[PDB]
Formats: sequence, structure tokens, C-alpha cells
Amino acid sequence: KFVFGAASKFGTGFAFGSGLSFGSGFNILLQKQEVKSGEESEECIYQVNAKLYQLSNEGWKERGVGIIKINKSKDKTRIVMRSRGILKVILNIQLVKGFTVQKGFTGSLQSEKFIRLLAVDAQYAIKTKKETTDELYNIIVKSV
Amino acid sequence: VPTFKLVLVGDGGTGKTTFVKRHLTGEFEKKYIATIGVEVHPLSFYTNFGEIKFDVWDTAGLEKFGGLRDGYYINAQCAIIMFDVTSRITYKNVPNWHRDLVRVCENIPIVLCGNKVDVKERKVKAKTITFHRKKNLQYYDISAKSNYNFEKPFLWLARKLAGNPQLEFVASPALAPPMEQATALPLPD
Amino acid sequence: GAMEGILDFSNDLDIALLDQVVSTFYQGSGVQQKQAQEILTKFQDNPDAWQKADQILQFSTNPQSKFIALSILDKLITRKWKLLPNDHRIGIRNFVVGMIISMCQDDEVFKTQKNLINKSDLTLVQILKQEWPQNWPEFIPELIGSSSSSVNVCENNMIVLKLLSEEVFDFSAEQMTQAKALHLKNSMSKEFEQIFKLCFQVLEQGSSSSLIVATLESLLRYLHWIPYRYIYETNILELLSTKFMTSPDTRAITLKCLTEVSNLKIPQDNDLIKRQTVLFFQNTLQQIATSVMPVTADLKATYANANGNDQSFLQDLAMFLTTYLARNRALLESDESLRELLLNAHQYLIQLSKIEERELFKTTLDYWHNLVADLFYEPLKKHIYEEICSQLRLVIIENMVRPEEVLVVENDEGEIVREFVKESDTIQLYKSEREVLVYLTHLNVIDTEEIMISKLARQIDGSEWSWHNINTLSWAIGSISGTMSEDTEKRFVVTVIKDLLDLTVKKRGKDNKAVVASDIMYVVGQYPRFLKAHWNFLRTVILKLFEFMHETHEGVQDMACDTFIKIVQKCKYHFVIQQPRESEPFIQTIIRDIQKTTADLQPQQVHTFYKACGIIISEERSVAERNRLLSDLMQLPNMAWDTIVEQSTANPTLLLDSETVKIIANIIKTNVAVCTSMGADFYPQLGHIYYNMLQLYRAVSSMISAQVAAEGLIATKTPKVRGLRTIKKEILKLVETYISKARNLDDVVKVLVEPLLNAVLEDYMNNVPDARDAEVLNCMTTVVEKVGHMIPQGVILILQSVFECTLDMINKDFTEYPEHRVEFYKLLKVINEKSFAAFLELPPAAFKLFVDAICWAFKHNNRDVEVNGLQIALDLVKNIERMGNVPFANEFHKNYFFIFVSETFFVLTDSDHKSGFSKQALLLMKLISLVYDNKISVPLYQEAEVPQGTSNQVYLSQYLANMLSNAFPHLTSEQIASFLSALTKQYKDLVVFKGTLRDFLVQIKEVGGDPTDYLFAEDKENALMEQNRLEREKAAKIGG
Ligand SMILES: Nc1nc2c(ncn2[C@@H]2O[C@H](COP(=O)(O)OP(=O)(O)OP(=O)(O)O)[C@@H](O)[C@H]2O)c(=O)[nH]1
Ligand SMILES: [Mg+2]
Repeated sequence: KFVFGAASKFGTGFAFGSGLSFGSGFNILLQKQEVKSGEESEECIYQVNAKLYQLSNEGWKERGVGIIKINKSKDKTRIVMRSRGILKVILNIQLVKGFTVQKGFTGSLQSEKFIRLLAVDAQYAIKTKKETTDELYNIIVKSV
Repeated sequence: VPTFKLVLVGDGGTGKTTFVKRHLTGEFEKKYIATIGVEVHPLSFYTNFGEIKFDVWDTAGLEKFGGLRDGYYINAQCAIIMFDVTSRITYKNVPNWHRDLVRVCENIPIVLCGNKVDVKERKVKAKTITFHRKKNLQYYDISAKSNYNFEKPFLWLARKLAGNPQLEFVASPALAPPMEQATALPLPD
Repeated sequence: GAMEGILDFSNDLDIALLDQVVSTFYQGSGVQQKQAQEILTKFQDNPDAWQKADQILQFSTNPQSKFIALSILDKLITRKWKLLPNDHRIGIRNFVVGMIISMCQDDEVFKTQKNLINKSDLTLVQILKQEWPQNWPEFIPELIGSSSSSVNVCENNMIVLKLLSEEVFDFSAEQMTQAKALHLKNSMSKEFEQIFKLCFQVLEQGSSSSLIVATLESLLRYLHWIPYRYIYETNILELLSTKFMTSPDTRAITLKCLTEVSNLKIPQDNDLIKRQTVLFFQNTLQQIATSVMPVTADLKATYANANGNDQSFLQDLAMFLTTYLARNRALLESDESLRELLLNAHQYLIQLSKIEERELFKTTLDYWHNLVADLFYEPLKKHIYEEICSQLRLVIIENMVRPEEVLVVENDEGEIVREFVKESDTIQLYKSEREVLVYLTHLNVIDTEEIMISKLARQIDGSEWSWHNINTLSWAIGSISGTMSEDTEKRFVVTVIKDLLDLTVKKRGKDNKAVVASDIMYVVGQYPRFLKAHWNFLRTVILKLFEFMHETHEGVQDMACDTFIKIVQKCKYHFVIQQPRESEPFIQTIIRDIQKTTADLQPQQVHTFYKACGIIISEERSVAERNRLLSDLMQLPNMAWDTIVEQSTANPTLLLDSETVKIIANIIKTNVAVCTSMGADFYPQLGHIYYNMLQLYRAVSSMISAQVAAEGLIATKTPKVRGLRTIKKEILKLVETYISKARNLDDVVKVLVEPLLNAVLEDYMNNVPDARDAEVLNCMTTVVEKVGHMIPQGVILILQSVFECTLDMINKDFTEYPEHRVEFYKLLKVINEKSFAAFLELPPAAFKLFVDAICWAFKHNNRDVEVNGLQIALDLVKNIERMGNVPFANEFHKNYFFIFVSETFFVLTDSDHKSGFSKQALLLMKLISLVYDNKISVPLYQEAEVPQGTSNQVYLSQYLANMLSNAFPHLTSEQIASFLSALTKQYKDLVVFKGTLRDFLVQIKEVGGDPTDYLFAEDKENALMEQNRLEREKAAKIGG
């Protein structure tokens, strides 16, 4: 460690290979094109470009930016989100009965662009333009 | 499903671990915690040539935390070399990292990444960054902070490994799924 | 667990244990892989692990274990070799050679353990850097001798020899002392005859692909340094340009050889050598056309296919053609029989320039810049390349990338979006493309116009319509602004604009609109000359921008604001005069409509609009009319500001409503925007708000103080307080922006400054650490930079109010309050520069705090802080030296000189501050000169310390020898004596002094450096005067 007042402690004061054979020295002279399935035999109702955060205890961490999707399963509803570019799944949630989705986030100026949420492995925060954050809310709310 | 070992090398502070963490968790690590030796992390995505799996070997760039050094490169099938466009010395050191790497891995695809391009006062200018040309390395200006080009090293590397520039990312399969104290916490960004 | 058993050295090394720990690490995963990695590091780092490496290398069955053993030995060889008795040095060297030969003489090992053989040859090389030639004079002949035993060993020897050349010529700088480097270079050059004999032999009479390739790999490194005659006076240029270009396997490496051949030291007035440079180029080009592809090949399609090493081959072709042609093209330019060679090679470059690979494209573009600038300056060579140039117009036009001013782009779902991030690579390329194109245009303005008008007709008829094609054409058109005469340009611009508005009508929907809107914007903003001659057009353009500011596309809005600025920055004259057929300056019309024009803009865009209006106003050169335009522009923010001041004064609790905080921040940032283009002329508007603004600052400050009492530290984290602190940061930016551009400094000092300090300094000093804003420091910095000279006592007051309390936030560690930390040292730096007298007035306890804060700055790894620390030390030192023989100066030197010396030496020398190297060296050099230039009037020692009458020079070297002795006890006293002897003689020569620092930095890492290494520079100067005396005698002989 370094200590603020202290002078730097800089200049203070106060038989290899023998038994062995070499030893001697010079004397020894597919990927193939596939199809992946989205895993979607559902229909995409609403989609918007979004930013996602997660909190598991301090504090909120970024998680991904991408298209969040609400999918209707040609019957059940779920939320599907993917990271832009690399396109990994960063959010995948069945819309079950007794589901809590709150508008707003206060500790952020843009908080009217925000929405919060609770899910199986902690909580998530989505961000969207205000008009689209309400759309996402009502479309989510409508379900189950 | 094959797995490809990716070694990640370069001077300390250049954003290697921050870059892996970005890809792994989505988070942006603000602190500099120097890596000690190496840290290994699996990392995958899907393409139209199926799933691509990297074993990312995130090495220490500080000489005192060097560990097995070039012993980390044995059997790498690809690599990323990272410097910090904010720091001249890190680009001046790019040939040393490249020298140690190719002595161990003769014929592997290697991406040169100039990171932190989001910083206003850039110090290593575009016209200085020539090293990759004679060495047949791909070069990208990236930012782990803004996500600029941060998927590109992986796409290029996967295209080399599959031997098919037709390769593209596709959507990973989405399979069946299984407060008040927070609202006023600050947000990282 | 059990893996750590290998770290127990009281027992015999169990190799099968090692092997299993090794495999667990390389082939394992998760926690076991990670613990094995820890055990392995500690094993390799045990200072006695080398003793175990012979058994490991002889008996281990795991190639990776043997690799680790070689690293152990690498560490021993590089740093402790000279501590070995002969018995060990000879034994290790033999053992290593023996092992190499055994691996080579076993086909399966030589086939499958390349990485391990290569690590061993590198280890051999590290032994040659210690042992060769002086203690192994026979090595090179023996190694060359061994080549005949087999093709495997011969091949391997090429590797050894390539390795050796690397370490000696390519990677020796800063890895060894300058003198060790010279010696090894001299040693290798004296044995190169025999090396070349071997390498040439294999090149003429060899069959093995793998062996020819390794030889060529070595040749590539030899060409970095060998004498020209080995290339030109043997047949090798022929064998490279002909047979080795012919065979598929050798072709990549040969091309890289011929690329460096291009770069060799050439006799300029040797006409046989000219003719040889021509011939190899001729041979290589002929072999490409015969055996690889013709000049009509579609290299774009070929590269995109990416078969085999085609992409590398094609990068290397580009590199060869551009290297050779930028050095040698004039060779080909006058001899008619060379004309076709010249043009085929450039035709090959044209085809490479269509490849879709950005970096490769940059490589060819750099060359094209070199070519076309040369023709701009020599226009008589213009005709030779007419048809190269005209194809290149097409290539460049078709591949323009997006200018930084275009903010509309395509996302991944086929949509047109506002750009997410600035792209610095794209911006630089656009700029490189523009210069080339500006050049091409000057070469032929009429062909460029014709091509661009034609391409646009294909945009209108839809034959070539796409976003991508209209965009690159628009960017290309904007890019050549300035190339035409005003009269040509006028006709050109009218056609473009009319065609673009023609596209505006036919191509509908949000995506097509935003694309074309961005192209029109980009073009009009690039042609100010034309807008300045055509008022009704300018006027119409501005009104079209106003329309665009209502588009729902946000990228179109953002761009319309920025285009407005770009146009007014050039055209502002035209908004302040009354044009013919108008009743008023257009600025008044703009200002009147502001509410309506900006109604759909976001704050940030509203600000940019006020800023543009600010640029126009400062064009009005009558003060009274100017102050009236400003007043008028500021009508809506002043209206909002008077209301919110009245209201929040009556009811301070409004300052807690986040909606009140947004209102205020944006009023203030509107003022910041106008101040940014107005500068000095902003003062009337600043005065208009200044008094109520600083009251606002004071009121906000006690709001903060009400929430800190009621809720403790965590108060600082709540959106109430963060809102309050934003009003304060924004007020401070407004004040910084003005003062930084002020011209009337009397007004700053007599009207602005005292109420500022008054409102700001005690509030910051007395607040809790966590509620102090770093912007206070930044604002003070500007106050000091700008007017500090005029206010000695104000600076003292600033220093006093921020120094100790800010220092207390940042002296515990290196990471707390990073913004405060950065601002603090910038502030210290400016005070130390503009008003040193403020430090002269610190009591001595606080002046010591000043020094300590400095030495703390140099121990940071943060380069922002670090850089300023060293700069401050240098400026302090200079400021002390400026005072002359004087009590404060003398005390400072008796108190601090050696603290600066040894603190500088510490960071210079510990391996954690390598970016600081050059500025440490400057600092060390200045301190040294203070003594050796007899600039310190007084003894640096106390009477107790030294013989009566010892000089400062003698005291300085004893002090440093002993300090250095304690830090690096592995050094002999002769090394330390010679280092300091060199330094104290080199202190006036930055380059020579740094080399010696570099030399020392190598030698502290190893045992037993040569103390004569520090006579490099001296030896060099003497070797040079013998060369000049021998040159002089030759010239005497040559003529009597
Ligand atoms: N501004 C900016 N900072 C970044 C970026 N990426 C990384 N950093 C910062 O750089 C610092 C160093 O990060 P690391 O990822 O830990 O460095 P490393 O390359 O892993 O270094 P070693 O592990 O020592 O070799 C951290 O403070 C990062 O947050 C970027 O894209 N932009
Ligand atoms: Mg790391």
C-alpha cells in the first residue's frame, strides 16, 4: 500500500542434465450451415427497442440493449428480449396470473421512459420515448 | 458442438476483462481490478452454422501478474490483441504481444482491437494504427463502454473458424420459461 | 487438495503429479482449472524450480509440462544466468541443444510438437544472448554444420536463425542495453556470410516445401538489416520473383520478402541496381498474371469467396504493389517499354480497391492519395494515368462512407435511425476519401461532374436507386465543394438540388424521407459559397430546415439544427443585413418565430438553435443593435427565468420539485449555448441574470443543507439533492463559459469575481465531502487561468478554501472522488503557473502538504492525475530556480531537492509507471542540472553529513549511489558508479540521457550487467570520428 505523508521506502537502508540422455548436446546428431429455430411458434404482438437493467441486491446493473417482444402462443403469453448484434436471450418470462409490473423509476430523470418488474432467476427494469413505454405497459398489463 | 479456445492479450488497463464482462453479463465494469494470470470464461452464441463456443482465456497484461505468460497460448485456435487508443504505450506494445502469441500459435486468426474509442481526447490516431496490415490481422476500433463494434471481433473470428464468410449471428433459441427501496437508487449509465 | 504437492520442494518432484496438474489446467475447467493455474504459477516462480527442469524435460510425458519447464529456464537465463557456475551454464546449453535435436530427429514429434520445438529454440536463443559469441564462438558453424544430418534439423535451424535475427535486430531496443544490442548485431553481421551460404543453398537445391518456407521466413527477417549486396549481387532476386512466386506454397512469404526487398537501402546512382528493381517487379507481376490471376479478375468477388489464404494473399499483393510503387513508380514512368508494366500494376490496384474490406481499402487509399497528390503537383505526368484516375473516380465515389455530419443511418431491421454513436473510424475514412476525391477532381473537373450528374440521373430513373447509392453519391457531391469555379458550381448545385427534391416527391414514407432529407442537408451545408450568392435560395434552405425540425424523425431534427449552425457559421452576414425585397434582417424574423420553429425540438436541440442565433447576432457590429438582438433572443428564457426566480424566492420548496429543476437547468443551458457562440458579447445577458443567479446558487446551497441535516450523508444520493446540485453545476458552467471567453477583464475582476467567490468558496469548504461539486474546482481553474494575475489575493483565498479540504478527500487511496482528484491537480497546476506567489504565502506546514500532494500525484496509475503531478513538479522546480539565490529558494532545496530526486527515481524504476517515462526523465534532468550547472547556492547536506567543503556534485552522486545501492543490492558498485557517471554527463541531451535510463532499467532486472554499457554514447561518438577520419583519407587517396 501507499501512504500519503510517507517518504517512499525506495532506497531506505537500515549438475544440470548430467545423468541424462540429451545431455549429450550436438553429439546426439466442423461447422456446417444449419437452421436454428427461434423456438417461437407464437406471434409477436408488440416490439420495441429497449434497454434492460437488473438488480439482485447494491445495485442496478446494465444487462442488454435490444428488441423486447411480447409473444402470443397461438393458444399463454411470454416476454422475449434479445441483445442487439450478438442476439443472445437476455429476457424470457411467461406471463402468469398475479404478475406485478409497475410504471416509473424515480431515481432517474428519464424515469417516465421506465418500467419495472419481478422475475425468476430478482428484478428487472426496462427503458424505452414515453409513448412507447406506456404501450409496452398496457400491452403487458392486458395479459393474465 | 465444437469449442474454440480464444486468447485475449494486451497491456493492463486496456479493457480486456471489461470487454469479456460486457459480453458475459451485459454490465459495464467501471473499476480496474487487474487480472492475475488468466481467467477462463465459456462464451457462446448462435449462427446459421449453429452454436459457436469460445473458451475465452482472459490474460493479465501487467508484467508482475503475468503468471504462465505465453504458456497460456498453447492450443489457442484464435486470439484478440487489445490496446487503448487513449494510451500510446499500449499500442507501442502491440508487436510484443503479437510476437509472443505467434511464436506459440503459428497460423491462427487474430483480431487487433483498439478500445475506448468513446473517449474524446484520443491519443493513438487512426493513421498510426498500421501494425495489423503486414501481419494479416483484422483491426477494429471498439468501445466496451458504448458497445461500438463490440460484436465484430467475434463475428470475424467465427467466420474464419467456420471457413465461411456466409456466417452471421442468428437468434439464440428462446425455450419455455421455468421494490420501493430500489426506485431511488442511481443508475450506472 | 493434492495438486499443491508439486510446491513441496523438500521431497523429490513427482513428475506424474506435475503432468496431472498441468492437464487439469489445460484440459480441465471451472474451479479445478483455476486452482491448478494458481499452483502452476507458484511452481514456475519458485526460484529453485529450474533445478527440476532437466528431469521434467527428459522424462515428462506431457508436452505442456515441458513448455512450463522451458519458461522456468527462460526466467533463469534472462535474469540470473551469470550467477551460475560454468558447470551449470555448459550443462544447460548442451541439454537444450540435445533435446532440440532429438525432437527434430523424431518425425512424429517434429510433425506434432511444433509449439514445443519452437519454445526450445527460443530458449536456445535466450542462451545465445548470454553466451554467444564470446563463450560459444563455434556455435554458428556447428549449427550450420548440423543442417546436413537431416531435412528436419536443417528446417529447424532456419527457425533458430530466424529467432536469433528477431531478438537481435527487431526486439532488442529496450530489452537489452544499447551496447549489448550493438555487440550482438556486430556478431551476427560478422557471421552472416555463412548464414546466407546455407540459406541460399536450400533456396536453389531444396525439395521440401516446409523447409523452403522456413528458409524464406528467415530471409524475411534478414532483409530488415542485411547489406544490399546480398539481395542485388546474387541471383536471389530472380529466384524470388520467378520460381518462388510460381509454386503455390511459397507464394505468400515470397511476396512479403519482395515487399521488404522494395524497402532496402539502395544506391540511388547505380543504374544496374535501378534496372534490377525494375526486373524483379516485372518478374513478379508476370508470374501473378500467368499463375495466379489476370488483371481483369474480379478481386472483389474472389476476396468475398475467401477460399484458402486468398484474402491474405490479396492483402499482401496490395501491400507489395503499394510499397514498391510509392518508392519506385518513377523508375517505370518514362521508358515506353515500361508503360504497360506501370499501368498493369495500377490496374491490379484498381481491382484490389473494389474489395469489400475496410482495412485493405485504407491500405490502397493511402497509396492513391500519394499518387494523385503527386499528379496535382506535377501535372505533366497527368496523362500517363488518365485512365487509372478516371476508374478511381468511380471507385471512390461508389465507396464514400458517412460524414460525421450525417446523423441518419440504417439499423438492423431495415429502418432508418438516428445514429447511436459517433464513429471515429468512419469519420477519418470519409476525410481521407474526400482529399483523394478533391485531388481527382482537380485532375479533371469536367469528368467528375459528368460522372456525378450521370449517377444521379440513374438515381431519378430508378435504375440504380437505393439508400446506399443515393447516400454515397450525395456524400461524394458534398465532399468536392471548392473544386469548381463559382460559375460551374452554380450550375452543378442547381441540378443536384432539383434532382434531390425530385427524389423527395417520388420516394415517400418515413424511411425514404429521412434518407433524402439527410442528403439534401448534407449538400446544402457544404456549399456555403453558393448559398451566399443566392439569398432567396439561402432563405429557402433555412425555411426547409425549419420544416425538417418538425419531422418526427429525430435524426432529421438533430441534423437540421446542426446544418443550421453549419450554414450560419459561414453565412451569418446574410442574416444581419436587410436583403433587397425584405422588410427586416432575417435574424429578427428568426427570433420572432422561435417558439413555433422549435416547438417540436428537444431541449438539447432547442439549445443548438439558440446557439446558431447567437452566431448570427455576434455578426452585428453596432453594440446597441447587438445588445438589443440578444435581449430579444433571450426573451423566452428570460421570461421563464424571471417567473421562476420570483416564485422560488417566495417559496424555496419549489426547488425540490424535479419539474422546477428541469426548467432551471434548461434556462441555464440555453444561456450556456448562446454564450458559447457569443463569448465576449454575451456579457449584457450575463449581467442581466447575474445577481438573481448567484442568489439562486446560495438558496439551492441551503436547500441542500436542509436535506443534509434532516437525513444525514445518504441525503446526497436522493433525486432531490441531485436535482439541487445540478442547478449549481449548471450555474458554474455558465460562469466558466463566459470567463473563459471574456475580453473585458476589468469587468470580470471588478464586477463578477467577488460575488462569485463569495457565493461559492465557503459553501464548498464547509459542505460534507460528498456534497462538494468538482465543478467548483473546474470553475476556479478558469478564474485563475483568465484573470489570476489581476487578483493575487483572490487566488490566495481560492487556494485556502479548497486545498486542504479537497486534499483530505483524495489522500487515502487512489480511487475515491476521481472527478475531484482530476480537477484538484488541474487547479494546482494553473495556480503554480499563473500565480506562484500563492504557494510562497502558505505557512510552511501547508507548503509541505503541497509537495506531498505532488509526490502522491506521481504514484497514481491514473495517467490524467499522473501527468499533471510530474508537470507540477517541473514547474515548481522551474519556479524555484527563477527566484535565484534567496532564502525561500535555498530552504526549498535543502528541504525538498532530494525528495523530488528519489521520488522520480522510484516511479522511473519500479515497473508500475512506464507511461510517465519521458516526463520523469525531463524532471530528473532538470534536478541534475540544478547541481551540475551550479544553480543551487547552498549546500544540499547538513554539516554532519560530509567532509567540510564537499561539493554538491560529489554529494549528489554519493547520495544517489547509496540510494541505488539500497534499492537494487544485486548491482555492483561499478555499475552504479558508471550509470551516474553517464547521467551526470548526459543531462543536457534528452535522447542520450533517456537511452541511459533505458539501459539502467534493463540492468536492474538481471544479475551481472556490464558497467561499461553506460559508455555507449561516448564510444559511439569516438567510433564516428574514426569513421570520418577514414572517410577523409579515402578521399585524399582517391585524388592524390
Ligand atoms: N472509457 C472507457 N473505459 C473503459 C472501456 N473499457 C474498459 N474501460 C476501463 O478500463 C479500466 C481497465 O479495465 P480492465 O478490463 O479491468 O483492464 P484489463 O485489460 O483487464 O487489464 P489487466 O487485467 O490488468 O490486464 C476499467 O476502469 C474500465 O472500466 C471503454 O470502452 N471505454
Ligand atoms: Mg483483466
